[PDB]
Amino acid sequence: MIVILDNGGQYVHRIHRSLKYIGVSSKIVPNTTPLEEIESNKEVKGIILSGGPDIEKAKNCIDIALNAKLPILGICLGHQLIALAYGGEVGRAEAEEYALTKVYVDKENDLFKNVPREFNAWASHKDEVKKVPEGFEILAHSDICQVEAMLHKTKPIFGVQFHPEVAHTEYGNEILKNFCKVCGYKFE
Repeated sequence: MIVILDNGGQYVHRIHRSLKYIGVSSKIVPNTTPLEEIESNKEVKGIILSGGPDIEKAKNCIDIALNAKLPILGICLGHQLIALAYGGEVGRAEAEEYALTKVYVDKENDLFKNVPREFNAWASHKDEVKKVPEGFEILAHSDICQVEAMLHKTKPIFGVQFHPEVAHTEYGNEILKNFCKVCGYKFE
């Protein structure tokens, strides 16, 4: 099962529905749910930090990102919070607007397996990762965003700037399935 921290964004239920659609159970929990409380249930195979408006009211995500012994996928805000947690930088970039963005996949990684090196993702660029944390690498970029995706090189932690959980993201379910694979799910 995948635990979804609700950071307040409006696509949180889409994450549940997208996971379920590929046959993965998930549970939406307040973003103030302690790490120890999430990890107390061995059914929890991984954590998704959802999108949301305010990085200050998602502070608890920083502890989870740093100290969880489970795989983590941060989505938009979640991606930014992982960056902060590991000493990266984030800031305002473009202007708030959801647009189909052409995303280029820069290297072979588990997150983008069976995803074309070029695909259209549903994204806002209100904010972005400005400096990638020490020990992380860039997985993907667009013409307006240098860090559309990243991973921790030595921990199973992933960030995506865009929303794979909306139907408008090409291969968005494949990207969720790939995360679930790292969490020990198989899709044969």
